[PDB]
Amino acid sequence: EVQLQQSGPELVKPGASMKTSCKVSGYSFTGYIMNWVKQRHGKNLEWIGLINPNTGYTTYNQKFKGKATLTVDKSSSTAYMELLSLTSEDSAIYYCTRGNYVFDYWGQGTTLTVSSAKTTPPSVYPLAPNSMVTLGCLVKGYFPEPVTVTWNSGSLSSGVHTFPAVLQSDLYTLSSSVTVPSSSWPSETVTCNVAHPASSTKVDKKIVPRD
Amino acid sequence: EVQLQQSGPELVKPGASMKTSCKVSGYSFTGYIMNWVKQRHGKNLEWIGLINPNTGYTTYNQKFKGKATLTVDKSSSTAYMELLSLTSEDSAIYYCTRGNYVFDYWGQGTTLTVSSAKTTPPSVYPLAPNSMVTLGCLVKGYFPEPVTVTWNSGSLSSGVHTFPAVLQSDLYTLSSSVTVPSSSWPSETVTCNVAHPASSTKVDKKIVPR
Amino acid sequence: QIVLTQSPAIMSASPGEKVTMTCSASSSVSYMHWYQQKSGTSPKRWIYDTSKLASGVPARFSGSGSGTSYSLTISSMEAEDAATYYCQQWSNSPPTFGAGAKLELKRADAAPTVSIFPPSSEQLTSGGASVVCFLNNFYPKDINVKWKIDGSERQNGVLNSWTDQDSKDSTYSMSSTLTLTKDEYERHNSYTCEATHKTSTSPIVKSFNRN
Amino acid sequence: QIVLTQSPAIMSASPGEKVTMTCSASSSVSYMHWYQQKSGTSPKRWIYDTSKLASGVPARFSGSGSGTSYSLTISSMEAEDAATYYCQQWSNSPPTFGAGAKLELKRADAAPTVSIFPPSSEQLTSGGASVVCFLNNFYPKDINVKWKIDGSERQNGVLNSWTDQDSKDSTYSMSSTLTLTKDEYERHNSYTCEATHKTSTSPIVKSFNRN
Amino acid sequence: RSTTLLALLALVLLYLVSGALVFRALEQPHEQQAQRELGEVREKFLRAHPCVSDQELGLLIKEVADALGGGADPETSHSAWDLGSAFFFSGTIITTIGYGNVALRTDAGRLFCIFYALVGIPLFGILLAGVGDRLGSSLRHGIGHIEAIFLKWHVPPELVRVLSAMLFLLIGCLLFVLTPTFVFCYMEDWSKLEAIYFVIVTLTTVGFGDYVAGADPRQDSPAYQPLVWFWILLGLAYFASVLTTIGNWLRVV
Amino acid sequence: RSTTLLALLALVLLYLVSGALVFRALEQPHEQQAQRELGEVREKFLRAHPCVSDQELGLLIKEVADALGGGADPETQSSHSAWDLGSAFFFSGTIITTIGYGNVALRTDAGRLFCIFYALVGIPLFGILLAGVGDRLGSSLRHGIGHIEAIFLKWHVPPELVRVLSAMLFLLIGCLLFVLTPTFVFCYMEDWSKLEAIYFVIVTLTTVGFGDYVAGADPRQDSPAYQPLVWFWILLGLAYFASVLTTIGNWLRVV
Ligand SMILES: [Ca+2]
Ligand SMILES: [Ca+2]
Ligand SMILES: [Ca+2]
Ligand SMILES: [Tl+]
Ligand SMILES: [Tl+]
Ligand SMILES: [Tl+]
Ligand SMILES: [Tl+]
Ligand SMILES: [Tl+]
Ligand SMILES: [Tl+]
Ligand SMILES: [Tl+]
Ligand SMILES: [Tl+]
Repeated sequence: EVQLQQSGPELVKPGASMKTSCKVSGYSFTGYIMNWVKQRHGKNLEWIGLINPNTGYTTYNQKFKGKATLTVDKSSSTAYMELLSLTSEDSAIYYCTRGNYVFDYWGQGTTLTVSSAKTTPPSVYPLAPNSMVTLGCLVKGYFPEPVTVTWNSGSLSSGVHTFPAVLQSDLYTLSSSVTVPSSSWPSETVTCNVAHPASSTKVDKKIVPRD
Repeated sequence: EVQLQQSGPELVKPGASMKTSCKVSGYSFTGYIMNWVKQRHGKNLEWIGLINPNTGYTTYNQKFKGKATLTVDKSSSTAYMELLSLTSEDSAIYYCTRGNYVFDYWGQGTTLTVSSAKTTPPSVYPLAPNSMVTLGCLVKGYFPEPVTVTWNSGSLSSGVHTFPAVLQSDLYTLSSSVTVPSSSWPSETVTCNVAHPASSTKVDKKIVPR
Repeated sequence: QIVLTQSPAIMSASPGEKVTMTCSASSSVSYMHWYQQKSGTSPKRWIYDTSKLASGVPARFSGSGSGTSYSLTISSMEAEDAATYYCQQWSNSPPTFGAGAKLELKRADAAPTVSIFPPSSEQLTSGGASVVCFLNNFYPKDINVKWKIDGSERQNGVLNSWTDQDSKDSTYSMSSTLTLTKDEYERHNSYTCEATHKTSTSPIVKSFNRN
Repeated sequence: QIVLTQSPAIMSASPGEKVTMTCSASSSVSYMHWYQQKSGTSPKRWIYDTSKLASGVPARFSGSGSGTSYSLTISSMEAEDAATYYCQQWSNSPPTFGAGAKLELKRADAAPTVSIFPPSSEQLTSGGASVVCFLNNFYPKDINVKWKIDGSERQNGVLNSWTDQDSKDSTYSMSSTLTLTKDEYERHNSYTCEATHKTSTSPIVKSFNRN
Repeated sequence: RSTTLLALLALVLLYLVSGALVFRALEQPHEQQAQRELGEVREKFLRAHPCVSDQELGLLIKEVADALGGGADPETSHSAWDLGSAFFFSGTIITTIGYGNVALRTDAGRLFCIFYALVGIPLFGILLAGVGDRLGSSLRHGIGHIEAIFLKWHVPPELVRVLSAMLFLLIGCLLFVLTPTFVFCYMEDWSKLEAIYFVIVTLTTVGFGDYVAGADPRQDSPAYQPLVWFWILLGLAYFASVLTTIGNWLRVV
Repeated sequence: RSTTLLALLALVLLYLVSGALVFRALEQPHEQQAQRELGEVREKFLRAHPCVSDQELGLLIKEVADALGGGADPETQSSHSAWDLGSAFFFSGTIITTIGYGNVALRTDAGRLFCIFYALVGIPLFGILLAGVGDRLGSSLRHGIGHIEAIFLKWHVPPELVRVLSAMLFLLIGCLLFVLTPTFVFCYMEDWSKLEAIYFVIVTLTTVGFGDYVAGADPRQDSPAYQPLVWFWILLGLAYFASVLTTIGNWLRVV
């Protein structure tokens, strides 16, 4: 069972640099070429460069010549990538993957977020207004990802969509919808529960019918 | 800790062929070249050939072109050597060793014996004749190697030489010496204990004065 | 340097249908490889050297091509095949990738369920005013939303968010969020969210009056 | 088929002495390697690429050379250094080896302790008659044995066996075995084993009469 | 006439344009075969040896090229500047054949080569004229006996002169074109067509260098390497005579 | 004269042995070094790539050599054409002139077959044109000399020496126009050294045509006149040189 285990997500300021790792097991680290690949939110895959763990030899994509330094530690069969002078365009998922002609095994990826923003808890606003009825929670102005949205502490889980967050002036916003039978609301309380682990924030908002 | 573990000694008839193996551990089998080397009783080392476990590629010493076939089993990271139409000239120690320029790790070797002889237990004869005295055991007409010789069930371990076996008309002979203070013998008993595992033979001989 | 084009970038198939996606190279290569990626996880070698199947891959997949034109084919679509497929080449360094082809499950068309929500009072007190619209559980994905304030259309201060295809009903959903200052908001009265979808010639329109 | 000559094939050193053994190549070679072998076990890489020491090897070992002439040196002999050393080359396929250089410990000369043994009665009853002589714990290794029956020399049905240098006293020993038929044996009376060693100008001689 | 030579210029020009059209049509579709093969070799190697990057293999191939460019040969006795091969090389100069399968690498080599040729070629031309006359004599003299037969058969003396020329070249052709081509076929493992190509490229002194026979000696057949030198000498003479006389026919025309 | 023929044979044979000694002394050391360097490259690669046997690397190198030998370029992986109309024209010229640079080889059996007949017919045809141009060029040169020869005769230098001085001027200008001028041209145009350029010129005009150096195979954009002027040059040079080569032959027969 070949396996490339990458280190956890990282969050850094613009200008700073960052180092991330990929520990291999299930085969001989020094026998195969290691590459790194960038994927910026769900688009094309970009080869960054390769290192030959046995020889130390590196080549880079011209795009990344200045940016990225590949190294390895043979003894711990670990590969490293350092990224320098980070800007916002560097925010992406980065993979280590193995191969010298096809990429036959990949790490699980690691997410880099580059941002000036400071840890900020979200404002949570209720969205209140046929047999079915739809309610929502607006969750705005938080950093960083992620937030978790549940409804009635998770006991209301069918009929729910939470939309992907988007960036607005360095902060995230999303909303969540839940659809319920109108016999249920407002006869029954509906509350969305928002957690933001980074800021140790836990907020519950009751949806109340507009006056 | 890289390791090459070879299979055990092999005994075959002239004309027959023989296959022997070398399992690797501590590194990736397919990442390195495997070689085999012959050494005939304690003399020059002869490279037989190599195989690239990853590609299947083989080349051989011209001397061994007809004689030897190298193969590998990738899944069990094991290397094989087959030797064909064996003659007594093939009796030797054979090593697998790793490398593409220097041979950096070697198996412990495997001994090939090519012979018509049948498993035979040894005859064991005592050797009886100052401050010190020397006694012996003559152990002759056995096959195959090895035998082991101890004295007074191991209580006598200093002053002991067992000489290498030699071939006498297709069977082995050796003797063992032990030197003891003459006050000790024959005041005290001395017996040699000979074992021949191949024939399940275990024999004790008392050394008695002429 | 070698450029790979996968077109179209999106496609859809019913189960049982035959699927073919192509990868055209800016100049000839000797072999093409393909990866499968599903949201949340790393790419997997799927086909390599043009037509060799990776270990896990079922026989309904095949690959072919040569020179400057290569293809990946599914003899008979299955549900678990919904994913994004990427081609890549390494007959010239540096290796390069297609921009990927997203393959979704087809289903019967469904109209959006549409709901509009006025700004919460809580938000207003902080001086902001976000008007939200949910367009839920429709198919196919092509949809258009338009905002109108007192009948007059507004496109600025609007942010949109789409879900991935739902893994059980195969529908899509989206939110649209018009964000104004409290000032702008209080100047007008009627706010309308207007949705155009394949399923009707006539827009679906939800409105509300500030009073 | 590059030929490597190690000469001399045998040498001896006292502890503390500096030891140098050479390997000349039939045509030029870029690197030489060396193996250490102790009787009973496989060769060990000792020095490689001319002057690099393998992991286990103590600093008193060194290697040098170039072109057609290479050498292995021990700054100061130790006891555990007694072994056979082989040079080998792989600047041309096929790789080849020197015929090895056997390095024994020097020590003070010692005369053989000599014992002769008449055939056991047990052996005689089976019809065979082996007369055995032990020459024990002498140095150096050069030794000569002669058998005499009734004062006249016999050199048929004699078999000899030498030990390796003893690990603790650095001496050597050998057996000499005159094997006759009971018939031949019973025809004569006096049997003598005669040993010539450089320690004395006059042979050492053990005899016995069948009587 | 100056007018006529201007006409002759135009003819040749057309002979060149015509040649160009044909070689282009015949060879352009294989311009890139060798690249393609090199690339196949790289890609095959990468697939067999996962410890090697494309980029590392690239450098290997550059470094190998530089060394071959300096006269190295792939090993698995091949010295192009040992006494025997240097002799041969000098021959390629004074004959003006100039195979060039081995290039001079030193500025001194080039400088010396200039003077060596200026003095060597005319010197050789003289020896060649000499051998041409002496060989033509031997040939024409032998033909004399068959000429005697034709004259008895009352064939006109003028045609007898013509038949003898046909024989003259045809017999030479057998000995210097056909015989060698059959020889080289077996010795060089060239095809019939490759061998004739070589022979003719050589005896015209074009000396492309894509095919070369006599540069090194062959163990198990000693007479080969000199016989070829001997052959080139005779062949060149046989060929020169043809050209001088066909030149001879042409200029009067 | 059988005696003379054998003397001549022995002489040449010595001229060759003498040549051999010199080229060996001058070139072999460079060659032996290159052979060394190739082997160093192999051994370095083996030490870096344990997944490769010496013997396997050997095959790679043989295969790479064969491809480079066929005109593969180490630098790239795959625009300009060696057999474009202009270069094919040039190639044909290399045949009928018997120069035969050969820096581009025929790959097709049809190519070879056609080339045989193309040459058999082409070379004698060209030889004729060359003789013609040789006569015409010498004529024009001789007419030109006459006017300056008139000046020498007035200055009362003997007619025997004036003829000699004119030869000096005759070749010196020819040399100037066909040897010196081109070498200076090629120096600047091809980025060759002075010595490389002269080497090329002379290798070319002797029709040796090694092929290590080649000038006119493709046109240069931003200097159109270059490529044809070179062709024109080869024609004239070859004619001028033919006149010379026979005559250094005459001097050689005299001694
Ligand atoms: Ca077996
Ligand atoms: Ca060479
Ligand atoms: Ca040679
Ligand atoms: Tl052939
Ligand atoms: Tl020529
Ligand atoms: Tl030529
Ligand atoms: Tl040439
Ligand atoms: Tl050439
Ligand atoms: Tl060439
Ligand atoms: Tl220059
Ligand atoms: Tl000529």
